[PDB]
Amino acid sequence: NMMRQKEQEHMINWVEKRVVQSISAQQEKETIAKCIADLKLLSKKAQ
Amino acid sequence: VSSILEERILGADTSVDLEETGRVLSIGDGIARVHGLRNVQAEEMVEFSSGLKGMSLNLEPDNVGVVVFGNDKLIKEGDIVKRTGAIVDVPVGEELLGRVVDALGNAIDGKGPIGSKARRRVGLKAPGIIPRISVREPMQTGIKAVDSLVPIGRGQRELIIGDRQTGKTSIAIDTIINQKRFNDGTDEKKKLYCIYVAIGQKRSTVAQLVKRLTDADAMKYTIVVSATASDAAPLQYLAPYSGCSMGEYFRDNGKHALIIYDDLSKQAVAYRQMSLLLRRPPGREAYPGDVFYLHSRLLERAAKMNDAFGGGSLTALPVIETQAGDVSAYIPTNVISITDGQIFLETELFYKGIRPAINVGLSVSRVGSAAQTRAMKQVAGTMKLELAQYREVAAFAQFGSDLDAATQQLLSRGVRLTELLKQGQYSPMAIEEQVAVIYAGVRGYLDKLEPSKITKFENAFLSHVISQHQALLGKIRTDGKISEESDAKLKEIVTNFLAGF
Amino acid sequence: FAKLVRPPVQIYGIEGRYATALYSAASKQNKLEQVEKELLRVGQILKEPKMAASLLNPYVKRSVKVKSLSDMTAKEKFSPLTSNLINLLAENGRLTNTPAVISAFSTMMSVHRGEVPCTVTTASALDEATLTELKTVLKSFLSKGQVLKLEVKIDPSIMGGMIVRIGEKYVDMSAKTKIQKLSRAMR
Amino acid sequence: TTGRIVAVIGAVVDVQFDEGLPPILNALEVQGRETRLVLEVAQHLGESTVRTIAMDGTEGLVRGQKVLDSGAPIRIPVGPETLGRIMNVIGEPIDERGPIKTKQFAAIHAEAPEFVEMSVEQEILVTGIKVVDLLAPYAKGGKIGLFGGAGVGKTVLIMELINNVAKAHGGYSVFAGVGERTREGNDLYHEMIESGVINLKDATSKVALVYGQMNEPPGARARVALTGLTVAEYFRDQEGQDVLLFIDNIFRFTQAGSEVSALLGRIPSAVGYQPTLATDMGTMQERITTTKKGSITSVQAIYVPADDLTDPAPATTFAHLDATTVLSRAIAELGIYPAVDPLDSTSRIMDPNIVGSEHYDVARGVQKILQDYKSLQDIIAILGMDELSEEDKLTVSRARKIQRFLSQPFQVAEVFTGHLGKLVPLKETIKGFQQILAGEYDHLPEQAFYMVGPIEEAVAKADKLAE
Amino acid sequence: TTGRIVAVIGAVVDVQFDEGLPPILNALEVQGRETRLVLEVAQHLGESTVRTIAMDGTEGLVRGQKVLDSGAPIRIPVGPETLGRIMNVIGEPIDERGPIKTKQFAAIHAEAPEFVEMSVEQEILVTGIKVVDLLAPYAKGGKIGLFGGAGVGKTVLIMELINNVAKAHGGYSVFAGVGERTREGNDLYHEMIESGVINLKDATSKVALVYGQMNEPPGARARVALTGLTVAEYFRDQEGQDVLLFIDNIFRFTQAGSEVSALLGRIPSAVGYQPTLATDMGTMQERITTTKKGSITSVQAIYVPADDLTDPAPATTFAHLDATTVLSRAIAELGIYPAVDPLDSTSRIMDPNIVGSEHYDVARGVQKILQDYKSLQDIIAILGMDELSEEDKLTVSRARKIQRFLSQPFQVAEVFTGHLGKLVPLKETIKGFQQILAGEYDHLPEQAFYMVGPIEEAVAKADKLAEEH
Amino acid sequence: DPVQKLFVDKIREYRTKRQTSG
Ligand SMILES: Nc1ncnc2c1ncn2[C@@H]1O[C@H](COP(=O)(O)OP(=O)(O)OP(=O)(O)O)[C@@H](O)[C@H]1O
Ligand SMILES: Nc1ncnc2c1ncn2[C@@H]1O[C@H](COP(=O)(O)OP(=O)(O)O)[C@@H](O)[C@H]1O
Ligand SMILES: Nc1ncnc2c1ncn2[C@@H]1O[C@H](COP(=O)(O)OP(=O)(O)O)[C@@H](O)[C@H]1O
Ligand SMILES: [Mg+2]
Ligand SMILES: [Mg+2]
Repeated sequence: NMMRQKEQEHMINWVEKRVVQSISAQQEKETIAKCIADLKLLSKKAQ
Repeated sequence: VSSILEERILGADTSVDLEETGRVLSIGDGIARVHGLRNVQAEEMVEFSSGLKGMSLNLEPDNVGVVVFGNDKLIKEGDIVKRTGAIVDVPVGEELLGRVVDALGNAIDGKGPIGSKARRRVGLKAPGIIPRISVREPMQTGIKAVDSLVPIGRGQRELIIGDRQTGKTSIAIDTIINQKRFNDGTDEKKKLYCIYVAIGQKRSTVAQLVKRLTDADAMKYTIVVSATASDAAPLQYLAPYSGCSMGEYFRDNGKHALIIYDDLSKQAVAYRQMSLLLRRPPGREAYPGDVFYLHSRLLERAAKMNDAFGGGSLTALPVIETQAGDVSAYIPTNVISITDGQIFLETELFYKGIRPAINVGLSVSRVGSAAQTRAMKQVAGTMKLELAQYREVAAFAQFGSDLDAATQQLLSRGVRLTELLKQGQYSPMAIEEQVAVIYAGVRGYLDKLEPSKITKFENAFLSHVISQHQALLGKIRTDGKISEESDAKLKEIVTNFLAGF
Repeated sequence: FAKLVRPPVQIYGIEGRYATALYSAASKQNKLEQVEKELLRVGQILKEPKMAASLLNPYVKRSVKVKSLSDMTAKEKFSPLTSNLINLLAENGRLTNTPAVISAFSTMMSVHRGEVPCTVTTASALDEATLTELKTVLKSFLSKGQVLKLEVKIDPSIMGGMIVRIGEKYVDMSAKTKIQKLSRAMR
Repeated sequence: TTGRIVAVIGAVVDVQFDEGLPPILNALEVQGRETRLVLEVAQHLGESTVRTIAMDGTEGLVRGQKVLDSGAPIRIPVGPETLGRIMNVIGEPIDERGPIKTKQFAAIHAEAPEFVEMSVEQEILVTGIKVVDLLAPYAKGGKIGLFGGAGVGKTVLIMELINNVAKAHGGYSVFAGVGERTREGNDLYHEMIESGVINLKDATSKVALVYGQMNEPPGARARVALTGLTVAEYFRDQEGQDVLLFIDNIFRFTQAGSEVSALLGRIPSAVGYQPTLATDMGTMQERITTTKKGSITSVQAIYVPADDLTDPAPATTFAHLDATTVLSRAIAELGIYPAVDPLDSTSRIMDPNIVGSEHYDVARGVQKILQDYKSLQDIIAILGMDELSEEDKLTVSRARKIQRFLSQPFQVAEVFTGHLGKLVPLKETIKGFQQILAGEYDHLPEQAFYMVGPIEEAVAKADKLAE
Repeated sequence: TTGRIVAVIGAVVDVQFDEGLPPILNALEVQGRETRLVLEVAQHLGESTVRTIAMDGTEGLVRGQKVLDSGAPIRIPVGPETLGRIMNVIGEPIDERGPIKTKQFAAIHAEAPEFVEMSVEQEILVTGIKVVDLLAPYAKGGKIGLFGGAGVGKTVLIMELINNVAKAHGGYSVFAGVGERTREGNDLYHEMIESGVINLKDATSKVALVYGQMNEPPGARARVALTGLTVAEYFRDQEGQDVLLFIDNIFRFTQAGSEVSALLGRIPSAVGYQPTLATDMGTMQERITTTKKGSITSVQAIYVPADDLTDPAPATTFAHLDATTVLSRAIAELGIYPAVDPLDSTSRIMDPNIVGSEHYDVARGVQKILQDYKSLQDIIAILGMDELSEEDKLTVSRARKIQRFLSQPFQVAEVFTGHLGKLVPLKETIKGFQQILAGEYDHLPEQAFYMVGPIEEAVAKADKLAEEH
Repeated sequence: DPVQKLFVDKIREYRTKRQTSG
């Protein structure tokens, strides 16, 4: 157990620290378009 | 292991929502003053940005006073508080049995997550006047003194009040352990699903407790809520209601429960802090004006539903600590005028050797004769009268001689009965063994036996009845009375045994 | 007391009471717009060094301050409502927080004409065509008549996506919160 | 008129009307709940806002809900159809038997009878209980006070007083359960249904229960005694008849008042009680009086906190009590039922100007003989019966006979003893005791009198058991 | 960042920020002070202000002084380089021996170990003190407490526990004096140098010291407890060691909180204590528990104002202890030092499963006899001893013998009584009390049992007393 | 199902770090 607990609790931190530096890429347009679509859906479902 | 964490990631809820929101104006001492939240219900769960919770307790005209469910080190003036729309609620069900949950029903046991399906509020109302039906069944606590002189029926609030370290939690834990024999048997009309709310204790104490319960294999039917000393004031003010809702689930599901708050004089202190910091007007001893409404709306959920609402039940054993027998303080009288009894514990009795240190003079139960089995009723009526006669002339005990043979008889009977009531720790006894012992005690089959030896006799007798005449005990138990045949058989066993010892 | 017309928004404190009084008194006589104009004017007129210096010293007899305010309000030729309000603030001694009043009153008039506050915090710099689509979609949240007053803000502290505030309604689709949410869920 | 909530601080709501405020004590209905939430104004804070005390749980209230002003203080149904029913403070039935169909309504906040109305002659209420009507006579429109704890026959005495008053004086009763445990509330309901004072079948009930439970917010445990007072004021005024009014308990009335006062922020008084303790008690104890239309007697249970008879609550109550009835446990072991103690039970009207010279001389003689016997009890216990002459043994025999004769068989208590209920009128009690004191029955065995009505039945019992 | 002081009321400084506010509990450095002045944030008053409690005197503070946000709570040195080094509330040496050269800093405001980490084992500890080892055995690695008013013997008893266990203990140790005399501060320092537990030449010291002695401002007495607690928490977690943590007093912590609560704008609770007494004590007394990572044996000397055990401070602290050893002044004025009250004292490991039938029944016999003696004292005061029964005088004589036998001459009390220190192994205490209760010494005088170690010394003293008769 | 950018980014990174074990 102890080894597995250590392994997973390190895996999580390692990968999240990789992600918090992977997001710095140039995918901005996709995110903005997705968020505007989310606005579409929220406005539609907000009334 | 990564093959396992990707279903951890998949099993999420990434969606967003259009939610309301206010911004903190102030924070400190554990009290946020959110500004905004124009549509926030009183007593509602809001969430701060950093991740904490809060319960928007004090809706003032311009700001809402929220109480953080944790260290506010993570909160700053400017943070965002997003409301959730939900009054405080907690999980329930039979998935909790055997777990340890915190005030909000989150497993603090490791040991996996809670798999409950149904949730339930914490601020429900008690059942009305029509749902209830009179208290009739007994709750065998397994303690000789409690179970014969100050009985406890199912559906009855029974304060356990006493000074520090007199054995209050010990009485509650003996009660919890005793229910094993019922919760292993067959009938579902005698199974008690104990609950134990631990307020203000330190996690070492709750850990030792759960260790006792696991050793006695008494967790398979116990829940153990815990708002321990380090958990912010709101999580101690709120644990008793979480416990009482986990118990109300059973009660209204045609089952029988039992909930032990320990202490309530620390929920009251936590609420006093919450109020004084919100700036609500104080009162006597600085408690707000709600410190009666607080408890009353709690200890009035302990009901005994009728047979049209299911037949369920929910006992309650609030533990109260009194500062040196000051039963007149604010909280002791607030909680003594709500409940149906009191099991007073005293430290003069605990060190004279009368353990459990119950003080039958002050302890009363307001159901009384009811909430006993006909067998224990027959025995305990005479025992109660004999002890009452003893107490009023125990003052002469230090003399004894130089007195009439009648009072000498009274003392020589009261002493034996007092020594019979002494009990061990975590050694509860089925009702029929209690009846056997107290029958051997109240019918005079010890008056000629020196007090110092009574305890020996007691234990010996039990071992000589448990392993020999289980048929007689079963006869007493299955029909809870002493038919003349059973009476004479008991007389013969007692007499012949005493003869050979 | 006399019935008074409540504002659309409620502001609280001293400025709240004074702004509510002025707004209700102006709604009667329908002088709201010119009242706001005069309020903006007194804004600056109370920031000149001599005025802002003599209206902080507490050793200038109160009547002296009231009379100086009256004289100044003759030269600026304010409406009776605004002159009376300046006076009122003067002799109650609460002119030290005049800027709080007018500011509140502005918030009381903005909502009156229906310009709901908004805000769009972005992961980083943003185009202006994107701002065009943003405005054209946020207008989908208003009621029938309201107007949008969007104050954009750049924020690299967040990771991605955006945070949109509209009045109170707060929608958070910043990748940062998604990351912490996922880590929470799978922990 | 519709105001809006603007604050919800605990159980104290604050509502902001605009068009026109409601005068203090008006009841407001909170719109948008499912359970009827009723607020009651308590102050005006200026700016068209009123601070209301809520009569039910205030979780789920939203700043801005609509609060609709009813117009008059909390109003309740007060017909004769409120008999045998249970109803909470605001007049809503909680017996699960349907609406309380009545044509009248009464506001619970009505001022006390004016000075001209008050009746100037102090009468005596014949309860039909020997000990009560002899040593501690109950006065019409007087605030009796019933001491003693549980296990000593207090509920039975309440039911017996209800029955006896309903038979003798033909007057109904009420029962305002200030802070009444839900369990004990249900038990009392079913006890009355058994004994027959309440009757679910024919509409011939003699009690109008009113319960402000122990869990209802404090603002709705202070205003429950007022609900009882209004239900009984209807019978006094609109039907001109005597009435009982049991307020169990009258310490929880002051407790509820104190909690409300603290919530409204008022400075606490002497011992933490509200600054208005005396007037709060007065404006409720002053409607319990005998006008010319009728009268409202009242038997109020009293808890004395920490046995402090100086405590401001039992010191403010005793300024109104016109009697006392100290139920005791020590007299229940002997089996003398009712357990009413004869030497503690006081009464302000036990004066020969009111009861009459015969009544007073008889009662004082009984008290003196019982005191002398209590004293001789000590000598007998210490030294022995030998130590006493016959000049004392005769008083001892008479005292034992009197202690026996005070016990009475109640009608409602038929389930226990089987004996028949005896409603011995006042004259018969006086004659019986005046004769037992005159030695006229010094030969009959004591058990001749034990649990009998008049003295003649005691004679008959002696004859029966002597053969 | 950098803010400004806007108000200085008593020992509470309100600082206004224009940049981002510092979170609660951060440390702020006031600029332009001869001696480092460190405030801690404790509120956010709104309007971009904060209110802070100062850890040093607020003399010379000028409205407008610039204040630098540190960034993280008060951080102090820790490691084996703080052994034998006295420290302030903010971990800066006060022994005039130069900086504390360490590698790891720790922040004093941490979290408690969670339920999944608690350790459920408990086994007796031998302090070599008759009364303590008999009626209130001390669990190893379990919170302990020494109640009792002023002048009963709390400090002497802690001196004894140090003297014995510290040296007889392998792992490190920490003494975190909170708000007690400074004279005792250097008395402890010198005594420990003499014993050698602290060495000023080599790195062989075993005890770290922390001092917030009562001349410091209240802001710096509510936190020195947390400094000592942080040092010991490091020696438990990171060093995987066994730690002894001595605190004295730990009522000055709640008192120093009470002193500043009112200025922070808080309604005052029951007896003038701050409204947040219970939780402020809980968030501290639950970083001291033993866990599965290491063991801390924590001995705390708890004052008791006016010997009132019902006061909110001790009344609350009673819930945070395993063994509570309530010293009494009624028993200290009979010359029975240590003053322990054999009846108020309690322990969690006083169950026969953890001490065995012999020890448990010896102790319960002792308690029964002492209580029966108290019951008789009510009678001896009217009659007089002569008119008693004949079986009673036996019980009174036995109770007096036991009561005298529970006293003991301490190694640090050689200067008070002039006696020689005594230790008593547990088995011998049990033997002696068994014999006394059984009556095997019923012939000896009572003054034979006063201030003696094992029972054999009692018989020798009885001889030497009868010789000079 | 395919819309989530950062969620499926976490998933891809976990697959990559999974392969890294071995
Ligand atoms: N029946 C008994 N026989 C012998 N000892 C007992 C018995 N009951 C309790 N004790 C002793 O009393 C001590 C205190 O017990 P317990 O914790 O139940 O009381 P408590 O009031 O809950 O304590 P606290 O108030 O500090 O939580 C225990 O150490 C236990 O050994
Ligand atoms: N007139 C009476 N005759 C015989 N027994 C009585 C009489 N009055 C009361 N008792 C006894 O006293 C008890 C009173 O119980 P109850 O009225 O239910 O509550 P309380 O004990 O509070 O009065 C009854 O159980 C009954 O046995
Ligand atoms: N074992 C002992 N023998 C003799 N005197 C003692 C002993 N322990 C304490 N004292 C007395 O107590 C005093 C020290 O009290 P101290 O413990 O410093 O007070 P506090 O417990 O309040 O800190 C000494 O002057 C001494 O007279
Ligand atoms: Mg306990
Ligand atoms: Mg000291």
